[PDB]
Amino acid sequence: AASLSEVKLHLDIEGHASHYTIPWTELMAKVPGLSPEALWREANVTEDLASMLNRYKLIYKTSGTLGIALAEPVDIPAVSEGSMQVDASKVHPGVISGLNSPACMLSAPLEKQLFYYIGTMLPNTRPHSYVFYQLRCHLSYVALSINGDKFQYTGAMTSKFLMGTYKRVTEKGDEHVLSLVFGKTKDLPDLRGPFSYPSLTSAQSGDYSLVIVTTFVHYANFHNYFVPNLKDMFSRAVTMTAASYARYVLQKLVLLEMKGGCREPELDTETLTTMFEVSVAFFKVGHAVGETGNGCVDLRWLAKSFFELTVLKDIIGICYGATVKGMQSYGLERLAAMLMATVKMEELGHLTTEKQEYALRLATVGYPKAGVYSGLIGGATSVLLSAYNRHPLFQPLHTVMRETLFIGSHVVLRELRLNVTTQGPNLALYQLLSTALCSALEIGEVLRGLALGTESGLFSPCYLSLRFDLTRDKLLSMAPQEATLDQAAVSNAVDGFLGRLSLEREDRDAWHLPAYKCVDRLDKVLMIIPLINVTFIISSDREVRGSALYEASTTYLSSSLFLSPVIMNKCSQGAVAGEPRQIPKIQNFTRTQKSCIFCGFALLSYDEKEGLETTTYITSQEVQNSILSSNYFDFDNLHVHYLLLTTNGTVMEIAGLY
Amino acid sequence: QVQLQESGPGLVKPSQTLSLTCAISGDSVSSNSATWNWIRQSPSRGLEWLGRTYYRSKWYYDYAQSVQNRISINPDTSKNQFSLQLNSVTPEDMAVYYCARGDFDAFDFWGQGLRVTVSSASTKGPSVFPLTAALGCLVKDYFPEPVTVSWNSGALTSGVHTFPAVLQSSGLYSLSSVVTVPSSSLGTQTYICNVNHKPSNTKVDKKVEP
Amino acid sequence: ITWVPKPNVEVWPVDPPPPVNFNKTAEQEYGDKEVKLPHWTPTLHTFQVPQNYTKANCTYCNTREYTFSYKGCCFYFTKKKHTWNGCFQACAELYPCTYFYGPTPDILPVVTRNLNAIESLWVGVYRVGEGNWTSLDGGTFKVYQIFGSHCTYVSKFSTVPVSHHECSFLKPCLCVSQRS
Amino acid sequence: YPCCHVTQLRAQHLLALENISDIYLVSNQTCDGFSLASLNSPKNGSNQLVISRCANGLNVVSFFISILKRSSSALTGHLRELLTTLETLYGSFSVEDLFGANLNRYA
Amino acid sequence: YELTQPPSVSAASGQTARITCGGDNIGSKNVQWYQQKPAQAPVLVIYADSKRPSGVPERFSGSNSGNTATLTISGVEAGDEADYYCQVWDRSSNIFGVGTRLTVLGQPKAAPSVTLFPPSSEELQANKATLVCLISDFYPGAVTVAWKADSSPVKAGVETTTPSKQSNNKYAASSYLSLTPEQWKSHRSYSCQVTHEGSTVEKT
Ligand SMILES: *[C@@H]1O[C@H](CO)[C@@H](O[C@@H]2O[C@H](CO)[C@@H](O[C@@H]3O[C@H](CO)[C@@H](O)[C@H](O)[C@@H]3O)[C@H](O)[C@H]2NC(C)=O)[C@H](O)[C@H]1NC(C)=O
Ligand SMILES: *[C@@H]1O[C@H](CO)[C@@H](O)[C@H](O)[C@H]1NC(C)=O
Ligand SMILES: *[C@@H]1O[C@H](CO)[C@@H](O)[C@H](O)[C@H]1NC(C)=O
Ligand SMILES: *[C@@H]1O[C@H](CO)[C@@H](O)[C@H](O)[C@H]1NC(C)=O
Ligand SMILES: *[C@@H]1O[C@H](CO)[C@@H](O)[C@H](O)[C@H]1NC(C)=O
Ligand SMILES: *[C@@H]1O[C@H](CO)[C@@H](O)[C@H](O)[C@H]1NC(C)=O
Repeated sequence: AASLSEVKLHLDIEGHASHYTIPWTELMAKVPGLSPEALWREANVTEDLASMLNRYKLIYKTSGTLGIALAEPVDIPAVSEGSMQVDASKVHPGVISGLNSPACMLSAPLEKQLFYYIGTMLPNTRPHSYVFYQLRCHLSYVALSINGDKFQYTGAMTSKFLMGTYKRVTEKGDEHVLSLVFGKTKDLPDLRGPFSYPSLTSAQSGDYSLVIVTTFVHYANFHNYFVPNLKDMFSRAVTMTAASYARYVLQKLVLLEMKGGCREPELDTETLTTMFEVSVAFFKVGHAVGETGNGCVDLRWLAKSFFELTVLKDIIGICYGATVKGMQSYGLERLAAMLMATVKMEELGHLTTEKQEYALRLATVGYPKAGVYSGLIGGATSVLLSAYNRHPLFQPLHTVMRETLFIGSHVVLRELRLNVTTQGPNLALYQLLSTALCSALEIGEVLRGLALGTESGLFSPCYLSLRFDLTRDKLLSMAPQEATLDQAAVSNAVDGFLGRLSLEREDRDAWHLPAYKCVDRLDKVLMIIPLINVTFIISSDREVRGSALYEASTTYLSSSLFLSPVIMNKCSQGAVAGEPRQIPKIQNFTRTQKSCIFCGFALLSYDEKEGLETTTYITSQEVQNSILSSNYFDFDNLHVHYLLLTTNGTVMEIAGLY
Repeated sequence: QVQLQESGPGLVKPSQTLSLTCAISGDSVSSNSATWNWIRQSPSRGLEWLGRTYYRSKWYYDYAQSVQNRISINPDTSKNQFSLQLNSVTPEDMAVYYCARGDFDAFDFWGQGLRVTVSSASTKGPSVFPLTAALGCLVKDYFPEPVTVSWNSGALTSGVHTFPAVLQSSGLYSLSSVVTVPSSSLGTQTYICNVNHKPSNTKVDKKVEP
Repeated sequence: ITWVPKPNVEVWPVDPPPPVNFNKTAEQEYGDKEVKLPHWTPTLHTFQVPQNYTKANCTYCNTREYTFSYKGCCFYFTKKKHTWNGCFQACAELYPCTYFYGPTPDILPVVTRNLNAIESLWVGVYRVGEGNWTSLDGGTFKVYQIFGSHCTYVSKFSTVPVSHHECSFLKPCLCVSQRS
Repeated sequence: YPCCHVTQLRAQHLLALENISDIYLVSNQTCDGFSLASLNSPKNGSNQLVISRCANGLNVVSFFISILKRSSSALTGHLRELLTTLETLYGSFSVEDLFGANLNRYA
Repeated sequence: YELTQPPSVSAASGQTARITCGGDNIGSKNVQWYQQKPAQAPVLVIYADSKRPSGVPERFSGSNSGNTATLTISGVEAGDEADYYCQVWDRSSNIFGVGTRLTVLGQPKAAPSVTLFPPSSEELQANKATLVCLISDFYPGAVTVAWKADSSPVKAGVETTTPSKQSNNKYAASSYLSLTPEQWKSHRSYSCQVTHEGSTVEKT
């Protein structure tokens, strides 16, 4: 190929001297990617010392290296005794059936699939040309471009190190560029010329390091808008578990969405730091897999980590329009979908919380795209149904339940974002049960989490509910009155809550509902209750194409409560005119109903001045018993009335129980 | 030279409509950087700005609260003037009306201003009579004030003093005006006292012969 | 009146999942393993003075619908958010004899007083070439410039006009009408 | 022997690894400035005198460190010992030590 | 909105005079000062707090701050005796001042000049008789008038006017004694009397 042979290096280290004969022949045949002449060209061997010094004097050198002492987490577990060793390439149709089956995916094939793509990581783009030797290797990249392609971030990762390159193009055309390299000190990319990492490492642990590569001028320009907490970032990276880091980034990105960073991406420290941390999360997963060292990774760890990675992928694609090449193993996807065939979605909630979470994670990793297996929604709804049956009625959601349901929500959200779907009924079940779980107490807990930047704000059933009554004022009434929390943060949380529930855009709102095309004034709608055989629409205006028009006994409330039933989701030709019907008050009733008479009905409590308070879907006799034998019915309060919505389509009013 | 003068009927019956017009000169009614304002002054209401009009892209009219439903201010580009109409006038509307130029904030250059009175009473003709040394001319019993007095059509100005009228119990007004001539110059030249009362279309010249 | 007991609620049945292709080539499951890292080329757009829109020689003040007045100027906040450049138009079409303003000659502390603690406001001080920051009223301006761009905004806490990074963002606009 | 000075401005003076047989790198104190590359053409029949080119020691050492790193699978103990010795030599670098020096100390 | 200005202000001739005008945030607005001399149309004397229209003495100056706006006349000569009004524009309303009457102290107590006019020939030819008393060129402008038919007083049928400022910043007034011509030949001669600042001046 190239007429190159051996060479001898002579040196006089100690008093005596010695030589070393490095044969470029045979060594080129042992390492196929080696091109010694290319690196010789890269190295300005004939560089005058002055020009070297100029190169050094142009690259930013750190103002001290923070020597922190951080500890690696316990991420990848040990192989459970009796684990089925799965080669990702040789995935047999019957490897191991059952969610309870111990199974582990072999490290090397998985790495060969995650980092299957090859390409040039370190480019010939100043300043990297000055500092680094160009490297072509198996990579994975996350890349985004915002503000009219003027700001661009490209984070490229191996199984060893990670380089995030930022670039801003000025209006005139000046290009400022700044790169951050995270990875184990030993595994850090090969350096060139006079440059040494010590002078460039911003932070360093016992084994890891964070390096900043840019020119002084570029550094200044960036510093005007980008002052990151290098200590905090480095610490979180080294210490946090892969899943935990990914979830941290997800929360950050959801908070940026609420503040409007998706529509109008602002160039602030938080936004850019989050950009880098995305790449860090993906890298962390890859790094751990690689470090195993020709071992095994339990399918549970792979499920949790890659579920978080999938969620991050879609969120950055919708927000910033980003691309993730790599970090996707067809073996894992296949194995997950296979195990999905071994469970019954309709009864997924009838399993343990652990297995529920495992299966839902496997569903997201195995069927990432919407359109393949649409019955996954069933499984999600199953979990939700089960959760509703065991959840303290109206009370806020517990951390554990919130996590389980958040894991299962993504399937529902993906199919809701589509224009056509097949599991509409089940989707409406999910949304109905979310309206039920959406209580003032829950809203409060979510607003608290949003204001305090905690996990409670990430997901709430309210987010995917059919409640369109929540307005800024209503939210301020249901807001945490704890004085500890700054009310300014509470106000921003209220605004963000409305942002997540914005019928405007936010495809995850109204679309696939079958009675959505029976409303003409979709701004005056308050709640849609999709029951079996019926779709009730509660609104403030009387203009709704329905089978009937009920008016509730409201007392000088501007938002006069109008209930319109749509039987068999059939838009009745012609809006109901004349006078709305009065709600039949039923006072003949008993609390000790031995049979589930209400099973499949809905109970709605409303204040004739404040609005709709509570919604309850009688799913089981247990729920009926709970509602009847509790403090739910306080007929003493003459302002709060209780309405019963039936599958036949009749709205009654529970007002007495003999 | 920016100037502008008011005109119109000075007497208005109760209820009724009040009409006035101000003619300007030295500037354009369609000016891009001005506004034309009607402002009245009365002891009962102080100095109250009635209204204003101007022309930019379209013709805009601004009115005050005290006469929102009763006032109209319409311009006229041909004669370079602008009018003022106030319907359903009351005794509270009895005042001296001025027109002025302005710029939303300040009112630069004012009109002479004409006195509008309301009392339903009819116009009465003024009865004129004649009389170092001084010689004058008296005017008794006239209702619609004011009345202008001159000597030789303004040829003589120094040594002249016109007194302000006075209202009798009956409601009619009276006023006198005197000039000063030396006692040695008693039978020299001739002095003609000109009297002009507009609201009755009266103009009479009384020669003072001692 | 008759009350028949309905059964418990359950999930609607779902079809089983399709089988998963093992015969996939892997080479076609992914793509060609050779990848090039993405590169973007942004279309530079030079900014010149609009000329079509400029300082009006007329005087006006919609006394009933102005946001705030001061000395000899009336100030309006556009209700609809607009682009920075397009606001040159958005001020002229709002009210007669209204135009995009640069705040410091009037002293902007009053403007910043009439804002919320999060809402921004496009202001009308710019720089056509690489010269001084100026407005339609003219003169020079002290500006807290941190980006290359030509546009500027103000916030509740702003002390001086601040240069923005993307002039395409939607924000309300400060427009003025003269009284001189 | 006394050290050399690096000059690349020479046009049409081509340099290729194919025709480089011996690379002499200077050590500490010997030249201080680390001008540590005497590249010598193959000497299988060309008498004596100057056939050598002076070149930058730090760039040459970085190139060799990088190629030995990129071939850790093929490296056999002897070349690994070479890698460690050359890494210590590169660790003996001092870029600050050339800031105050006036350079061209061999012309 | 509430323009509060002192009802009256006084100053000696030559000393600087100050007229104030208060209101909520009047310093945020453009204050205008108009001068109205007695029996004249208002004339803008100060605009935009400090700006002066063409042809206004430099002694006139203006300031505006917070809740107080001051119009200072440094010269205080003749013709400055007038009513001074402040004017502002709060939203859709032009608020004028109540009025500040300026008094120029220092002027000497000029003696009054009185003259009398008997019933004219054409006036006596009809059934009317009017005696005109013309008082002029006197300061302070405060006089009380009384008629004497013949040492004996009368308090019926007499019309007096208000003292009215003259061109030379003096004052004048006109009394009218109306009666029938038959009541002229009754008494010997009628006498007008005017008390000015205590003193009394009569004519017949
Ligand atoms: C490898 O060889 C040399 C050593 O670094 C590099 O040539 C050097 O290039 C710089 C940049 O163009 C030259 O600086 C120039 O100096 C002239 C003075 O006439 C000035 O007009 C330019 O604006 C610029 O500042 C420098 O002189 C030159 N050094 C030499 C010839 O010894 C070459 O670029 C290196 N190549 C790579 C790929 O790194
Ligand atoms: C719901 O509708 C179906 C028709 O699809 C009907 O057969 C069934 O009886 C209805 N269920 C109830 C509980 O009314
Ligand atoms: C501004 O340019 C447009 C070009 O489409 C033109 O139609 C318009 O008339 C211009 N503006 C004015 C005030 O003429
Ligand atoms: C900018 O303003 C300064 C004065 O502040 C002046 O000296 C200079 O010439 C101006 N430059 C341009 C390009 O207008
Ligand atoms: C290298 O040497 C060979 C043989 O001496 C010669 O043919 C070739 O031209 C040389 N190459 C260069 C780049 O000088
Ligand atoms: C080489 O020289 C440097 C600079 O004086 C010194 O720090 C280092 O210890 C020396 N090492 C050896 C092996 O001589």
